[PDB]
Amino acid sequence: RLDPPEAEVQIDRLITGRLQSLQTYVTQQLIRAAEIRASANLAATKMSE
Amino acid sequence: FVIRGDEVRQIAPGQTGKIADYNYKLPDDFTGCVIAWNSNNLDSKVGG
Repeated sequence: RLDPPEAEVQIDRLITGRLQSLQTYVTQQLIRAAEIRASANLAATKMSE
Repeated sequence: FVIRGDEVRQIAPGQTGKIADYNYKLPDDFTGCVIAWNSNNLDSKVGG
């Protein structure tokens, strides 16, 4: 729909959006990973004790 | 080279134009300067 010299601008905006979403998703993810891992250690101790 | 003054703007990087389309095109990321001036007196013969 657009010639090269302006198409990257539209592409560039999309890159920012999708990349930002990944950070939000990934950043959100490992926080839960820490929580569950913290929960896992609690479970492991309960199993042991 | 010599070109009609109207197509002077065509040579702009990333800008289309008959000259740009198939004659000669700068890269979109050209670095440098475009220097031109009227050559009517020097390059306009009464006979063409």
